[PDB]
Amino acid sequence: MRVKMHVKKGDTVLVASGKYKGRVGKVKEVLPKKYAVIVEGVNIVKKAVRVSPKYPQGGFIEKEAPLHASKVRPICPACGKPTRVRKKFLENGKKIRVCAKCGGALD
Amino acid sequence: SKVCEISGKRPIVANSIQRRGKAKREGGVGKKTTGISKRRQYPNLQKVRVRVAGQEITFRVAASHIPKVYELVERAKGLKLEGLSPKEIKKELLKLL
Amino acid sequence: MKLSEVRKQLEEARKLSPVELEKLVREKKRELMELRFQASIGQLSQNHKIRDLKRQIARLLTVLNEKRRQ
Amino acid sequence: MKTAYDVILAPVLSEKAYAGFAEGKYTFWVHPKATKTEIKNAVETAFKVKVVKVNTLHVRGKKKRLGRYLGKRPDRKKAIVQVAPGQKIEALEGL
RNA sequence: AGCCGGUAGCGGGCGUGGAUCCCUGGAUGUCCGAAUGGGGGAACCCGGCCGGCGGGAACGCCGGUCACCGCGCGCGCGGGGGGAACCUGGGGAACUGAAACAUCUCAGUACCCAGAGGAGAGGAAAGAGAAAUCGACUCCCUGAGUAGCGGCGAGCGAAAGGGGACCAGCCUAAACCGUCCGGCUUGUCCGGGCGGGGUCGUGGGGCCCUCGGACCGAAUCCCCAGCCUAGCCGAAGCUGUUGGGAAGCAGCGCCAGAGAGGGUGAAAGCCCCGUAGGCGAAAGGUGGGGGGAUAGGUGAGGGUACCCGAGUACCCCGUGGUUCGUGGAGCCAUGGGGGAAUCUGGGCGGACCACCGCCUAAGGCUAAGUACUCCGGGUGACCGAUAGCGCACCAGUAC
RNA sequence: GAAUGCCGGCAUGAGUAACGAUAAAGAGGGUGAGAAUCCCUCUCGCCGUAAGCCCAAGGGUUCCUACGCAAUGGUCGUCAGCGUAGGGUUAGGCGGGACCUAAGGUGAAGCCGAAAGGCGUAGCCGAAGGGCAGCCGGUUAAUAUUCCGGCCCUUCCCGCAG
RNA sequence: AAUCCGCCUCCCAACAAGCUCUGCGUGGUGGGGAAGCCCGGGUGACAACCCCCCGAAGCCAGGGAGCCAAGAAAAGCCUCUAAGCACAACCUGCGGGAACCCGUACCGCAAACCGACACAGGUGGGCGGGUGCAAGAGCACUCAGGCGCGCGGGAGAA
Ligand SMILES: [Mg+2]
Ligand SMILES: [Mg+2]
Ligand SMILES: [Mg+2]
Ligand SMILES: [Mg+2]
Ligand SMILES: [Mg+2]
Ligand SMILES: [Mg+2]
Ligand SMILES: [Mg+2]
Ligand SMILES: [Mg+2]
Ligand SMILES: [Mg+2]
Ligand SMILES: [Mg+2]
Ligand SMILES: [Mg+2]
Ligand SMILES: [Mg+2]
Ligand SMILES: [Mg+2]
Ligand SMILES: [Mg+2]
Ligand SMILES: [Mg+2]
Ligand SMILES: [Mg+2]
Ligand SMILES: [Mg+2]
Ligand SMILES: [Mg+2]
Ligand SMILES: [Mg+2]
Ligand SMILES: [Mg+2]
Ligand SMILES: [Mg+2]
Ligand SMILES: [Mg+2]
Ligand SMILES: [Mg+2]
Ligand SMILES: [Mg+2]
Ligand SMILES: [Mg+2]
Ligand SMILES: [Mg+2]
Ligand SMILES: [Mg+2]
Ligand SMILES: [Mg+2]
Ligand SMILES: [Mg+2]
Ligand SMILES: [Mg+2]
Ligand SMILES: [Mg+2]
Ligand SMILES: [Mg+2]
Ligand SMILES: [Mg+2]
Ligand SMILES: [Mg+2]
Ligand SMILES: [Mg+2]
Ligand SMILES: [Mg+2]
Ligand SMILES: [Mg+2]
Ligand SMILES: [Mg+2]
Ligand SMILES: [Mg+2]
Ligand SMILES: [Mg+2]
Ligand SMILES: [Mg+2]
Ligand SMILES: [Mg+2]
Ligand SMILES: [Mg+2]
Ligand SMILES: [Mg+2]
Ligand SMILES: [Mg+2]
Ligand SMILES: [Mg+2]
Ligand SMILES: [Mg+2]
Ligand SMILES: [Mg+2]
Ligand SMILES: [Mg+2]
Ligand SMILES: [Mg+2]
Ligand SMILES: [Mg+2]
Ligand SMILES: [Mg+2]
Ligand SMILES: [Mg+2]
Ligand SMILES: [Mg+2]
Ligand SMILES: [Mg+2]
Ligand SMILES: [Mg+2]
Ligand SMILES: [Mg+2]
Ligand SMILES: [Mg+2]
Ligand SMILES: [Mg+2]
Ligand SMILES: [Mg+2]
Ligand SMILES: [Mg+2]
Ligand SMILES: [Mg+2]
Ligand SMILES: [Mg+2]
Ligand SMILES: [Mg+2]
Ligand SMILES: [Mg+2]
Ligand SMILES: [Mg+2]
Ligand SMILES: [Mg+2]
Ligand SMILES: [Mg+2]
Ligand SMILES: [Mg+2]
Ligand SMILES: [Mg+2]
Ligand SMILES: [Mg+2]
Ligand SMILES: [Mg+2]
Ligand SMILES: [Mg+2]
Ligand SMILES: [Mg+2]
Ligand SMILES: [Mg+2]
Ligand SMILES: [Mg+2]
Ligand SMILES: [Mg+2]
Ligand SMILES: [Mg+2]
Ligand SMILES: [Mg+2]
Ligand SMILES: [Mg+2]
Ligand SMILES: [Mg+2]
Ligand SMILES: [Mg+2]
Ligand SMILES: [Mg+2]
Ligand SMILES: [Mg+2]
Ligand SMILES: [Mg+2]
Ligand SMILES: [Mg+2]
Ligand SMILES: [Mg+2]
Ligand SMILES: [Mg+2]
Ligand SMILES: [Mg+2]
Ligand SMILES: [Mg+2]
Ligand SMILES: [Mg+2]
Ligand SMILES: [Mg+2]
Ligand SMILES: [Mg+2]
Ligand SMILES: [Mg+2]
Ligand SMILES: [Mg+2]
Ligand SMILES: [Mg+2]
Ligand SMILES: [Mg+2]
Ligand SMILES: [Mg+2]
Ligand SMILES: [Mg+2]
Ligand SMILES: [Mg+2]
Ligand SMILES: [Mg+2]
Ligand SMILES: [Mg+2]
Ligand SMILES: [Mg+2]
Ligand SMILES: [Mg+2]
Ligand SMILES: [Mg+2]
Ligand SMILES: [Mg+2]
Ligand SMILES: [Mg+2]
Ligand SMILES: [Mg+2]
Ligand SMILES: [Mg+2]
Ligand SMILES: [Mg+2]
Ligand SMILES: [Mg+2]
Ligand SMILES: [Mg+2]
Ligand SMILES: [Mg+2]
Ligand SMILES: [Mg+2]
Ligand SMILES: [Mg+2]
Ligand SMILES: [Mg+2]
Ligand SMILES: [Mg+2]
Ligand SMILES: [Mg+2]
Ligand SMILES: [Mg+2]
Ligand SMILES: [Mg+2]
Ligand SMILES: [Mg+2]
Ligand SMILES: [Mg+2]
Ligand SMILES: [Mg+2]
Ligand SMILES: [Mg+2]
Ligand SMILES: [Mg+2]
Ligand SMILES: [Mg+2]
Ligand SMILES: [Mg+2]
Ligand SMILES: [Mg+2]
Ligand SMILES: [Mg+2]
Ligand SMILES: [Mg+2]
Ligand SMILES: [Mg+2]
Ligand SMILES: [Mg+2]
Ligand SMILES: [Mg+2]
Ligand SMILES: [Mg+2]
Ligand SMILES: [Mg+2]
Ligand SMILES: [Mg+2]
Ligand SMILES: [Mg+2]
Ligand SMILES: [Mg+2]
Ligand SMILES: [Mg+2]
Ligand SMILES: [Mg+2]
Ligand SMILES: [Mg+2]
Ligand SMILES: [Mg+2]
Ligand SMILES: [Mg+2]
Ligand SMILES: [Mg+2]
Ligand SMILES: [Mg+2]
Ligand SMILES: [Mg+2]
Ligand SMILES: [Mg+2]
Ligand SMILES: [Mg+2]
Ligand SMILES: [Mg+2]
Ligand SMILES: [Mg+2]
Ligand SMILES: [Mg+2]
Ligand SMILES: [Mg+2]
Ligand SMILES: [Mg+2]
Ligand SMILES: [Mg+2]
Ligand SMILES: [Mg+2]
Ligand SMILES: [Mg+2]
Ligand SMILES: [Mg+2]
Ligand SMILES: [Mg+2]
Ligand SMILES: [Mg+2]
Ligand SMILES: [Mg+2]
Ligand SMILES: [Mg+2]
Ligand SMILES: [Mg+2]
Ligand SMILES: [Mg+2]
Ligand SMILES: [Mg+2]
Ligand SMILES: [Mg+2]
Ligand SMILES: [Mg+2]
Ligand SMILES: [Mg+2]
Ligand SMILES: [Mg+2]
Ligand SMILES: [Mg+2]
Ligand SMILES: [Mg+2]
Ligand SMILES: [Mg+2]
Ligand SMILES: [Mg+2]
Ligand SMILES: [Mg+2]
Ligand SMILES: [Mg+2]
Ligand SMILES: [Mg+2]
Ligand SMILES: [Mg+2]
Ligand SMILES: [Mg+2]
Ligand SMILES: [Mg+2]
Ligand SMILES: [Mg+2]
Ligand SMILES: [Mg+2]
Ligand SMILES: [Mg+2]
Ligand SMILES: [Mg+2]
Ligand SMILES: [Mg+2]
Ligand SMILES: [Mg+2]
Ligand SMILES: [Mg+2]
Ligand SMILES: [Mg+2]
Ligand SMILES: [Mg+2]
Ligand SMILES: [Mg+2]
Ligand SMILES: [Mg+2]
Ligand SMILES: [Mg+2]
Ligand SMILES: [Mg+2]
Ligand SMILES: [Mg+2]
Ligand SMILES: [Mg+2]
Ligand SMILES: [Mg+2]
Ligand SMILES: [Mg+2]
Ligand SMILES: [Mg+2]
Ligand SMILES: [Mg+2]
Ligand SMILES: [Mg+2]
Ligand SMILES: [Mg+2]
Ligand SMILES: [Mg+2]
Ligand SMILES: [Mg+2]
Ligand SMILES: [Mg+2]
Ligand SMILES: [Mg+2]
Ligand SMILES: [Mg+2]
Ligand SMILES: [Mg+2]
Ligand SMILES: [Mg+2]
Ligand SMILES: [Mg+2]
Ligand SMILES: [Mg+2]
Ligand SMILES: [Mg+2]
Ligand SMILES: [Mg+2]
Ligand SMILES: [Mg+2]
Ligand SMILES: [Mg+2]
Ligand SMILES: [Mg+2]
Ligand SMILES: [Mg+2]
Ligand SMILES: [Mg+2]
Ligand SMILES: [Mg+2]
Ligand SMILES: [Mg+2]
Ligand SMILES: [Mg+2]
Ligand SMILES: [Mg+2]
Ligand SMILES: [Mg+2]
Ligand SMILES: [Mg+2]
Ligand SMILES: [Mg+2]
Ligand SMILES: [Zn+2]
Repeated sequence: MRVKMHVKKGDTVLVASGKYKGRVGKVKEVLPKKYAVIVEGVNIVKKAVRVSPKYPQGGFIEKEAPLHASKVRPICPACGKPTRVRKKFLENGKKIRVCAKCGGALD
Repeated sequence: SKVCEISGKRPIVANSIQRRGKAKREGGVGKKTTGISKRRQYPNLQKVRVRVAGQEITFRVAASHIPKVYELVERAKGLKLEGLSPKEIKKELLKLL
Repeated sequence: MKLSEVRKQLEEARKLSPVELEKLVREKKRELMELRFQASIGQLSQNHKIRDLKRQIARLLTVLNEKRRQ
Repeated sequence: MKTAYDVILAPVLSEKAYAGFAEGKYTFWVHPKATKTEIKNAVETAFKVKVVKVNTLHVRGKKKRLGRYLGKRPDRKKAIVQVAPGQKIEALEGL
């Protein structure tokens, strides 16, 4: 019915694995269909561009490449630690993501 | 060659069994079957034309149920049949079956 | 169209009479043609407006059918 | 609901169709099932003119392909309407 | 919390004032198709009637309606066509086997047709058949390759009984009574409706006396639980190191009603999707379970001999079914001819007769246990792109 | 490892046969990366009861224009019935339908058949037959009895007069 | 049913005329218009547009004669009347309005149709000029128009 994403634009996440493991950054975009996230200044690649109106002088540009969403862990705005997410039901009675280490909302 | 309108008798399939030889009960060696082939047995259908409520009604009926047509006419005397077409009259007669 | 504008469109529509809905649909189908004509000569950069009007017309006719259905 | 604007789809954009404006002949893409009598009314109520003559012809869609996939463009129908002496359709006068 | 299908792009938009997306219901739904106003070479063409639109009468468009057949007092209801197998009925081969072939086999199979439905058929003894017996029907095991059948060749092949699955029994016809209708040959008349009554084999029922005046309960209807059609919560890991990458190796931990499994840059219980264990429906479907209505259900003797399904039983002729191929050939079915009786009547127990028993024909219905797999799911000492479906891919396509 | 096995791949024959009518070519100029093969001009030959023109079948965009040349074209290709794209088919009078009937087909009534179905006067359907009102010229890259021009005509509706 | 048609009789008429319909000619009017040399178009050009001859298998046509094998139907059309209706209706003239659907490109004896091919095969109807040869749709050449057949260049054996 829908792809389960434990992370969203643009909370702050730890990149827990890969060349950029340990890195922290905001989530620029989420791409459920590839089950992937874009994280700021993480997974940078050199992309060739043609001499064009968009890119006069041409050459290369830098791009953030998607990250498999499982490689990424949200950082708790409360206790400032990387955490798994839990669901909590409010009085509202809406449901929210909350940190597993402490109990703070992640939104 | 068809169906009895009264009884619903219809053609049936039967074998025609050709036999040679002397039956055992007559001291013979026994009966031998020299051929079996399908054929049909027909009801003995005939036309019965009958006057009912001033209109001519005809039934196609196996001879066995010829007297049945008359029973229907007799029982028909309690029916409002005047003015009706032969088809409707027939339908009414058959209803009484 | 914005969700809020859709909500409002249906509210106002449901207050209109069958006769007013017909007149309105007629005018919106006229505007649709005008949009088609513009898109045809490459003078409609806001091409999303075509789909929008089409769905408005559908919403209008849906309510028209609502009114007449009882 | 059926309106004149369901009948008249688009103007025909071509050097042949433009050549007609001079003598008051305007050429439209119309709904393929639309009648000459129907188109006359539709053009008249849409553009406020008087239609004196209507010519129609069906235009078969061209067969086309993207790589392996053979297909057809939709069939169309076009109408040439003659407006009354001195009248004009400014929408098409355009150009 | 993203989104405007596969699908990026151009050019433009939408979403926490809850979008995209998923489920349910509704709306719209050109034309053809049973196709049904009529015609037709399917997807086109041409009309009647009513109402509307345009200047509109000619012309055209929009809405409504108009086929035929069956049943029921012009109008109502129903029918038509489709569905992978499965089912029942009406018809029904041949190769082949018999080491030739004709009876026989294949086989009541393949196939054609009609019909049915989520099943269908069958079903409440005119049964079985030897037990002083059993007790509707269906289905599985068995009985049993027995009994038998058979150019007594090739081959074919039961049933009772026993063990199980399921379990359920009802409605009529006739006697007699009431009423309405019509026939004409006037009544204690005959006939056709409808209602009451009645439903059985220890025979039952009717009628007439005579004694006696609440419990059962649906297979129908109502409510409900439960289920299906979307979903939701869900424990516990960090560091170093090699490496493009760790989940490998090392150190120190932790969860476990969860160590099924799939992912993540390599080999991860603790990163992700999940798993164990739990949670969930406003709407529609289902509801065989629970609750409740309703229909229906019910004595005893005594006398009377009124009734107890007709072109039927029964006999003969022709044939089918059964294990039974004419055989001593019954039973069940019936195309032809003849042709009864109402319980002191009738059918059966393998010619026939006697005795002794069994059973109640010629009206109808009836869940469940059984079959199948288009569809959804689960699982393989199943396949892994010449395999596995003909198709992993835009295939019943190209050709 | 064999089944003239099956599917696929690739060899041999072999730079071989052949390149599809013996109507036939030559030169100059142009285009272009490239020219016997495309365009233009001159010369030559071939058809001319056709190898020319028009119509009906059938085919279905092959038409016109621009841009192309990997494949298709029996060579070549700058060309093309090929690739991409845009354009192009205009009717009261032409053809068919809103008219008729032919064989035949269907089929009220009706008849027959195990089922499916077979027939069947009328009616209906059925044409390249009957019937019915447009000729000449001009115009487009591409349609023309259709657009335009001139001169004619038909039916239906309504009205007026007789 | 009929005043129509058929049959009988009488009276005028009759290779006549008349009435009607078609073909061809003319006809207000609208068009077209060559070679040639000029870059499909301009000019030629104010183009001319006349006479004679030949002449259809086509037209008048539903013509004529002969023959035996004896040669569709139905509608349109006309006439007759029936219900009806005779303020209607139909007929003639005139006027205004109205006049829908589908086809129309292109190939079409062929490289676009049937033959697996741009295939020496097959494909129904019409036009098919001129000169000469007795005629002709034959034959030879040639007009208009269309082509040289989608591998070539050499060589000069069997
Ligand atoms: Mg979720
Ligand atoms: Mg890691
Ligand atoms: Mg680190
Ligand atoms: Mg919520
Ligand atoms: Mg016999
Ligand atoms: Mg004997
Ligand atoms: Mg003896
Ligand atoms: Mg024998
Ligand atoms: Mg007879
Ligand atoms: Mg008789
Ligand atoms: Mg008999
Ligand atoms: Mg008899
Ligand atoms: Mg919406
Ligand atoms: Mg609509
Ligand atoms: Mg032009
Ligand atoms: Mg209109
Ligand atoms: Mg047209
Ligand atoms: Mg398309
Ligand atoms: Mg898209
Ligand atoms: Mg963009
Ligand atoms: Mg909500
Ligand atoms: Mg829906
Ligand atoms: Mg439509
Ligand atoms: Mg339809
Ligand atoms: Mg129809
Ligand atoms: Mg029909
Ligand atoms: Mg009307
Ligand atoms: Mg108007
Ligand atoms: Mg009108
Ligand atoms: Mg209509
Ligand atoms: Mg209609
Ligand atoms: Mg049927
Ligand atoms: Mg059915
Ligand atoms: Mg059977
Ligand atoms: Mg049957
Ligand atoms: Mg049979
Ligand atoms: Mg069968
Ligand atoms: Mg046979
Ligand atoms: Mg045999
Ligand atoms: Mg065999
Ligand atoms: Mg065998
Ligand atoms: Mg054998
Ligand atoms: Mg044999
Ligand atoms: Mg043998
Ligand atoms: Mg033999
Ligand atoms: Mg045999
Ligand atoms: Mg058999
Ligand atoms: Mg089978
Ligand atoms: Mg069926
Ligand atoms: Mg079941
Ligand atoms: Mg049943
Ligand atoms: Mg019983
Ligand atoms: Mg034993
Ligand atoms: Mg057998
Ligand atoms: Mg048993
Ligand atoms: Mg048992
Ligand atoms: Mg069980
Ligand atoms: Mg029981
Ligand atoms: Mg009476
Ligand atoms: Mg009686
Ligand atoms: Mg009585
Ligand atoms: Mg009575
Ligand atoms: Mg008794
Ligand atoms: Mg019951
Ligand atoms: Mg979870
Ligand atoms: Mg977890
Ligand atoms: Mg490595
Ligand atoms: Mg490293
Ligand atoms: Mg690590
Ligand atoms: Mg470890
Ligand atoms: Mg487990
Ligand atoms: Mg595992
Ligand atoms: Mg795993
Ligand atoms: Mg491991
Ligand atoms: Mg492993
Ligand atoms: Mg794992
Ligand atoms: Mg569970
Ligand atoms: Mg669960
Ligand atoms: Mg009782
Ligand atoms: Mg008693
Ligand atoms: Mg008695
Ligand atoms: Mg009985
Ligand atoms: Mg009876
Ligand atoms: Mg017998
Ligand atoms: Mg037998
Ligand atoms: Mg027998
Ligand atoms: Mg014997
Ligand atoms: Mg026997
Ligand atoms: Mg006996
Ligand atoms: Mg018998
Ligand atoms: Mg009999
Ligand atoms: Mg007895
Ligand atoms: Mg007796
Ligand atoms: Mg008996
Ligand atoms: Mg007997
Ligand atoms: Mg017995
Ligand atoms: Mg005995
Ligand atoms: Mg006895
Ligand atoms: Mg018994
Ligand atoms: Mg039954
Ligand atoms: Mg039950
Ligand atoms: Mg059942
Ligand atoms: Mg069952
Ligand atoms: Mg099953
Ligand atoms: Mg499955
Ligand atoms: Mg394997
Ligand atoms: Mg595997
Ligand atoms: Mg493969
Ligand atoms: Mg395969
Ligand atoms: Mg492989
Ligand atoms: Mg396969
Ligand atoms: Mg599949
Ligand atoms: Mg395959
Ligand atoms: Mg395949
Ligand atoms: Mg394919
Ligand atoms: Mg070997
Ligand atoms: Mg070989
Ligand atoms: Mg070989
Ligand atoms: Mg060999
Ligand atoms: Mg081989
Ligand atoms: Mg091999
Ligand atoms: Mg092979
Ligand atoms: Mg090979
Ligand atoms: Mg080699
Ligand atoms: Mg080779
Ligand atoms: Mg060589
Ligand atoms: Mg050689
Ligand atoms: Mg050689
Ligand atoms: Mg050679
Ligand atoms: Mg040759
Ligand atoms: Mg050659
Ligand atoms: Mg040159
Ligand atoms: Mg040159
Ligand atoms: Mg060249
Ligand atoms: Mg070249
Ligand atoms: Mg050239
Ligand atoms: Mg020549
Ligand atoms: Mg000549
Ligand atoms: Mg054509
Ligand atoms: Mg073709
Ligand atoms: Mg093409
Ligand atoms: Mg063209
Ligand atoms: Mg083209
Ligand atoms: Mg061309
Ligand atoms: Mg070019
Ligand atoms: Mg090429
Ligand atoms: Mg090339
Ligand atoms: Mg090339
Ligand atoms: Mg290319
Ligand atoms: Mg090639
Ligand atoms: Mg080539
Ligand atoms: Mg070739
Ligand atoms: Mg070039
Ligand atoms: Mg070409
Ligand atoms: Mg092209
Ligand atoms: Mg163009
Ligand atoms: Mg015209
Ligand atoms: Mg016509
Ligand atoms: Mg009409
Ligand atoms: Mg017609
Ligand atoms: Mg007709
Ligand atoms: Mg009939
Ligand atoms: Mg027929
Ligand atoms: Mg006929
Ligand atoms: Mg007709
Ligand atoms: Mg016709
Ligand atoms: Mg015709
Ligand atoms: Mg004709
Ligand atoms: Mg005509
Ligand atoms: Mg004319
Ligand atoms: Mg042309
Ligand atoms: Mg053109
Ligand atoms: Mg004109
Ligand atoms: Mg008058
Ligand atoms: Mg008379
Ligand atoms: Mg007279
Ligand atoms: Mg007269
Ligand atoms: Mg003239
Ligand atoms: Mg004249
Ligand atoms: Mg002049
Ligand atoms: Mg000139
Ligand atoms: Mg000139
Ligand atoms: Mg001049
Ligand atoms: Mg001059
Ligand atoms: Mg002069
Ligand atoms: Mg001649
Ligand atoms: Mg003559
Ligand atoms: Mg003769
Ligand atoms: Mg006729
Ligand atoms: Mg007629
Ligand atoms: Mg009168
Ligand atoms: Mg008159
Ligand atoms: Mg007029
Ligand atoms: Mg029409
Ligand atoms: Mg058209
Ligand atoms: Mg054309
Ligand atoms: Mg043409
Ligand atoms: Mg042409
Ligand atoms: Mg050609
Ligand atoms: Mg041509
Ligand atoms: Mg030829
Ligand atoms: Mg020809
Ligand atoms: Mg040609
Ligand atoms: Mg071809
Ligand atoms: Mg060809
Ligand atoms: Mg060639
Ligand atoms: Mg050829
Ligand atoms: Mg020929
Ligand atoms: Mg000529
Ligand atoms: Mg001559
Ligand atoms: Mg000569
Ligand atoms: Mg000569
Ligand atoms: Mg000549
Ligand atoms: Mg000759
Ligand atoms: Mg010649
Ligand atoms: Mg010659
Ligand atoms: Mg000449
Ligand atoms: Mg020439
Ligand atoms: Mg040549
Ligand atoms: Mg050649
Ligand atoms: Mg050449
Ligand atoms: Mg040489
Ligand atoms: Zn926290």
